[PDB]
Amino acid sequence: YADSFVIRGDEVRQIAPGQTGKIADYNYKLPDDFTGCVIAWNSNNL
Amino acid sequence: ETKCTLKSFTVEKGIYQTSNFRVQPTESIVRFPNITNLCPFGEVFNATR
Amino acid sequence: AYTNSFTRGVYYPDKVFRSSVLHSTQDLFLPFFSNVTWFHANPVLPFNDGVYFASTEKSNIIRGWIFGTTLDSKTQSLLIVNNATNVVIKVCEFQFCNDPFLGVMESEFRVYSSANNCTFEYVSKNLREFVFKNIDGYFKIYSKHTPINLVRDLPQGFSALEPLVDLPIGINITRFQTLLALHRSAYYVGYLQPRTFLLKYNENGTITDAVDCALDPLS
Amino acid sequence: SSALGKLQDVVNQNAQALNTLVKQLSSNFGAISSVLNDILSRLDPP
Amino acid sequence: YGFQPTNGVGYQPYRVVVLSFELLHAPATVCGPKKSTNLVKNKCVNFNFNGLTGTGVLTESNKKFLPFQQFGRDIADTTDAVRDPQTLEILDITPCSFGGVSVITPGTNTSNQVAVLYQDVNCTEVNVFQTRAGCLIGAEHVNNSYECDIPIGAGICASYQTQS
Ligand SMILES: *[C@@H]1O[C@H](CO)[C@@H](O[C@@H]2O[C@H](CO)[C@@H](O)[C@H](O)[C@H]2NC(C)=O)[C@H](O)[C@H]1NC(C)=O
Ligand SMILES: *[C@@H]1O[C@H](CO)[C@@H](O[C@@H]2O[C@H](CO)[C@@H](O)[C@H](O)[C@H]2NC(C)=O)[C@H](O)[C@H]1NC(C)=O
Ligand SMILES: *[C@@H]1O[C@H](CO)[C@@H](O)[C@H](O)[C@H]1NC(C)=O
Ligand SMILES: *[C@@H]1O[C@H](CO)[C@@H](O)[C@H](O)[C@H]1NC(C)=O
Ligand SMILES: *[C@@H]1O[C@H](CO)[C@@H](O)[C@H](O)[C@H]1NC(C)=O
Ligand SMILES: *[C@@H]1O[C@H](CO)[C@@H](O)[C@H](O)[C@H]1NC(C)=O
Ligand SMILES: *[C@@H]1O[C@H](CO)[C@@H](O)[C@H](O)[C@H]1NC(C)=O
Ligand SMILES: *[C@@H]1O[C@H](CO)[C@@H](O)[C@H](O)[C@H]1NC(C)=O
Ligand SMILES: *[C@@H]1O[C@H](CO)[C@@H](O)[C@H](O)[C@H]1NC(C)=O
Ligand SMILES: *[C@@H]1O[C@H](CO)[C@@H](O)[C@H](O)[C@H]1NC(C)=O
Repeated sequence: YADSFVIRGDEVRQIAPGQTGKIADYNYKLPDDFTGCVIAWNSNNL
Repeated sequence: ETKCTLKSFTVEKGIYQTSNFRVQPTESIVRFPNITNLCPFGEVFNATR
Repeated sequence: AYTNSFTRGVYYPDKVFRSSVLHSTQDLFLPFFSNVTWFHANPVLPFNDGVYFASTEKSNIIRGWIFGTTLDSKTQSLLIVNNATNVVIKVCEFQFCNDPFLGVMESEFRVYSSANNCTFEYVSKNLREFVFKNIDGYFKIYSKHTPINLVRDLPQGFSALEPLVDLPIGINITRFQTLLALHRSAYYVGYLQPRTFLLKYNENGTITDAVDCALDPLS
Repeated sequence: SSALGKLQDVVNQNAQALNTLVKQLSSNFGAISSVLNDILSRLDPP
Repeated sequence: YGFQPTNGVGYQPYRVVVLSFELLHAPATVCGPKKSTNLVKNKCVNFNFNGLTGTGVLTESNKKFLPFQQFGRDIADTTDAVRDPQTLEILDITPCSFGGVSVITPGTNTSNQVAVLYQDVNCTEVNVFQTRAGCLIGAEHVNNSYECDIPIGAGICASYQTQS
């Protein structure tokens, strides 16, 4: 499963297994039993 | 349940502990000190001058 | 002068009821058979870890204590007073007389000369024991009033002290004093250390006896 | 009527062991408290 | 300000109150209220008295605390009484019934009938026969005495006769 989107530069630590935050508590969640990789790269030039 | 806990389709005569049992809480209650000093903001928000 | 407590300064260390049992605690107590100062009638004492404080009379010469680190302005302190009316707890920044007292006309209170920035108020022979302690911004006070059949000497016996007050102040304390009613028309000071005791509980739930477990090999 | 120590000792040993078993339900073993309703009230599931 | 009643809005007087919450370094202070509920007795409930949290059945008692004492506990340090902070009455706490379940089988090679024992439970909380070992359901209590066949306990045994 490739989940692809764009976020604010701050809550890149909000995509992680097990956490609390306004991005993680309302718009996207990962289980604490996560197994996979998370890749993030900057974008204001696109 | 006996057949499950004994892991067998045959059981022999006897008495067998199979599970536990317990009564569940019907509801919930809360107790706390009475009400006396709830702050009378009707002096600062209710002044004559 | 100095005197010897015998079994004195035991307080209920929690709110828990207990029927006929023997319960073991670790806390700050006044060790058995201790060396308690004697005062007659007074000066600035230390605090350093809680205080036992008894007193004896039929009149009322002991009229409360004053606490704190500097007993003046520039830092906060407590003040506990009793005129012939009733108790007056108070927490401001004060300016305390170096020899503060109250008279007995019956006009009095040369205690302080300043009451600034008050952060807490409150208004409303004999042997009168008190235990004062100060933990996590709370200033706890235990007390007991037993009747002696003497006038002003420290007796012998067992009597557990019941909690009175609780004040969420935050105040720092390093020193304390006393207040007396002058003449115009006896008290002791122990200190508390971390000990381990064995308290015997009655069937009504009162402490009737105790054992200090660091006195001797038998204990 | 005025000696049964061998019978008293086996009663005492069993009671002393059953009490030690219950008195262990109030040790932390290196945790924040001894109550599960206190770790389930000031900590998130992870 | 010379305030006058025929002034356009934005020149009429407004009263202002500025609340400023501060947190020095004390032990605590003012906080908001907290809803609650009533009290019920003789049922397994989840209680909460001031922070004392547990579950069980609450009855009225014959203890007498000391005016400053707020709850009781026994040897092994379990809470077995409490004071409720509005009536000023002390209440006994009793754990809510529990136990084991055993099934009595005459052997599956003989029948499919079973009886069930609920260990040290009164019969009301679950033909039906009360022993000292618990409550027994599915077995008839005869009056004759045989040799023991399946031990139930406290002097009682069970057996497959005649068919039941
Ligand atoms: C100041 O006092 C007045 C009067 O006691 C309060 O006015 C009440 O407001 C409620 C809700 O708006 C109304 O239902 C009542 O009818 C009002 N009182 C009267 C007598 O009619 C007012 O709430 C108080 N102010 C504050 C901030 O508590
Ligand atoms: C708590 O408040 C209630 C009232 O809000 C008090 O209830 C009264 O209790 C007395 C018994 O002393 C009864 O005679 C009254 O009929 C009760 N009145 C009501 C309205 O319930 C109760 O006593 C208070 N308790 C404490 C400790 O403050
Ligand atoms: C208390 O300590 C002082 C310190 O010098 C000593 O002189 C006195 O004898 C002691 N009193 C007792 C009762 O041990
Ligand atoms: C007793 O002392 C307190 C201390 O401020 C004072 O408020 C009170 O008025 C005094 N009593 C009388 C009768 O004045
Ligand atoms: C305490 O009192 C002094 C002098 O009256 C004053 O300068 C200071 O502001 C007061 N403290 C606070 C927190 O206002
Ligand atoms: C009490 O005094 C000590 C001095 O070592 C200080 O560090 C501490 O902060 C003071 N207490 C409070 C509550 O500030
Ligand atoms: C208190 O204890 C005494 C003796 O232990 C007992 O006789 C009495 O019934 C108890 N209860 C009271 C006095 O209410
Ligand atoms: C069990 O069942 C088998 C098959 O019916 C039978 O041969 C055997 O005798 C039975 N065992 C008994 C009755 O003890
Ligand atoms: C079981 O409950 C009944 C109903 O109250 C009661 O009368 C009885 O004493 C309890 N115990 C036994 C062994 O029956
Ligand atoms: C068993 O015998 C007793 C004799 O005391 C009698 O009361 C009871 O009813 C009998 N029960 C049955 C099931 O026969």
